[PDB]
Amino acid sequence: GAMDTFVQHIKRHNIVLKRELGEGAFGKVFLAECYNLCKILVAVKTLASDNARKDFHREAELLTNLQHEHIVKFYGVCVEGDPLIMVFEYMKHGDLNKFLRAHGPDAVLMANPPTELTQSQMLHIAQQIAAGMVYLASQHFVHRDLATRNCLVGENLLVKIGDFGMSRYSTDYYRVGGHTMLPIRWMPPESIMYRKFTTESDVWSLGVVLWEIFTYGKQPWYQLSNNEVIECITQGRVLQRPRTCPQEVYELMLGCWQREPHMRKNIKGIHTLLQNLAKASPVYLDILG
Ligand SMILES: NC(=O)/N=c1\s[nH]c(S[C@@H]2CCCCc3ccccc32)c1C(N)=O
Repeated sequence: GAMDTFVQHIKRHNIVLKRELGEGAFGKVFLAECYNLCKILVAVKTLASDNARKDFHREAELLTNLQHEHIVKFYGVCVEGDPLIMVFEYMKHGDLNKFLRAHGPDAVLMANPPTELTQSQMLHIAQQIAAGMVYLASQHFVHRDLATRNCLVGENLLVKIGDFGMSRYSTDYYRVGGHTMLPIRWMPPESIMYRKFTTESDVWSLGVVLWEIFTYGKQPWYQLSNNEVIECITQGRVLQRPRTCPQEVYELMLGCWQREPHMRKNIKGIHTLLQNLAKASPVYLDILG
């Protein structure tokens, strides 16, 4: 919408912080009640400097414009006091990495047990992330940090992409050149070596996300140290085919993992394939935690 261009400002008295949400990796995030927005449950992210407030509104102006069925909904801001507030939709089931691990074979055994994530459910998660990435490419927006830890799960296995690497570093990040914290395990050779981030580097990251989904949230290249990870990526080595991954899906991953960016599969093509596989293997089983 044209109207989304403009940042929605919310009154402080219409926000009631209820409890903490996440650990968290995104700083202090709260579960809150939001009145006269249409009351609803929301997620609140907090931020206290002339330049930092300038970047806050810049970030708010970017987030307001990115609106899609598979992008975490940005509701607006509250700049009435300290700290500054960012309001997002509440995603009941939290981060996708935690969700994948909670529905893994180990979680089923070491458990009222949870249900093991099925191949049909994996494909359903995959097509939704691919849909959100198709939208970002259409808006000429480069995420730069696509990973399951940056995706959120809602009701009816609804999955949405978020964060976009804005602000925020765990073991999933490496200090590239001793200067910038970057997610090396999810990055192609050109992003590690030259810090070139494009729609094509996001395609590589989507391939790694597909590997994360099919391995129940395992860390990519888990057997390796950070230096070994960079060596494998730059040399042209690939992640192994997951046990539960069909050959068709692994070949899609290989298409994302082409060494040169111009050789990688197009985002529209990746989404169309995942959409067709998910439609042919639909979700119908009960999902327990
Ligand atoms: N259940 C549960 O843990 N939900 C949580 S945890 N963190 C959040 S917002 C977080 C940071 C703000 C940008 C949006 C965003 C986008 C992707 C990942 C995290 C975040 C929620 C929520 N939106 O529901």
